[PDB]
Amino acid sequence: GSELETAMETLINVFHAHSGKEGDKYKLSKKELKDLLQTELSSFLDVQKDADAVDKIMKELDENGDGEVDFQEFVVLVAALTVACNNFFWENS
Amino acid sequence: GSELETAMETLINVFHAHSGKEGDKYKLSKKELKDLLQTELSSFLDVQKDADAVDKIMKELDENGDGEVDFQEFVVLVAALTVACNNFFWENS
Amino acid sequence: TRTKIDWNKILS
Amino acid sequence: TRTKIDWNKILS
Ligand SMILES: [Ca+2]
Ligand SMILES: [Ca+2]
Ligand SMILES: [Ca+2]
Ligand SMILES: [Ca+2]
Repeated sequence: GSELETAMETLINVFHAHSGKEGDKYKLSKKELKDLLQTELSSFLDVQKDADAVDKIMKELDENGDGEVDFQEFVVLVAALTVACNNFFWENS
Repeated sequence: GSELETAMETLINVFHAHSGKEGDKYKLSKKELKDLLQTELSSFLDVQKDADAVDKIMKELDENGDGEVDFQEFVVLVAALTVACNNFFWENS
Repeated sequence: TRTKIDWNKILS
Repeated sequence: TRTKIDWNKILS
């Protein structure tokens, strides 16, 4: 796989792991999103250090207001925080 | 790196390769976006098979109307097409 | 159109 | 008291 292709297949399979066992086969749930993001980005992303922080994200992703998160919602989330990291990385150069 | 972390650092470094040589140090250009996406996703994403297709994407990313693409624009793009792949993958099961 | 892919257009 | 990490809120 190419560097970019490498990253595409990764988000798609890891999401399948939590989403197809502790929840709906093709849909995520309030507890599945928290587990997927925290397990590998526990110390990074703001989740466990701020249980409230996970809630702010669901609101932003609860666009349908379904109380669940679709792969179209989750992928939008990881994509938007990493970009914020590059901008705040140049603040201290 | 964790599966998810693996993918975060990948988009950030590959983007630096094209963006910091053939264009602005921290900003992408109409020709740099086409080169970055096509080189590794030439046969996948619709770019070279449809030069017009690259133009439709820039319009969607030219939100600032700057004629360039920021890492906040590019990351949004790769994130939104892959999700479309998972939905169209279940159409034929 | 088969000779070409308009999937990205799916985004637009 | 203060929040050591509230960056994810940056998105919200
Ligand atoms: Ca589920
Ligand atoms: Ca939701
Ligand atoms: Ca550039
Ligand atoms: Ca733009």
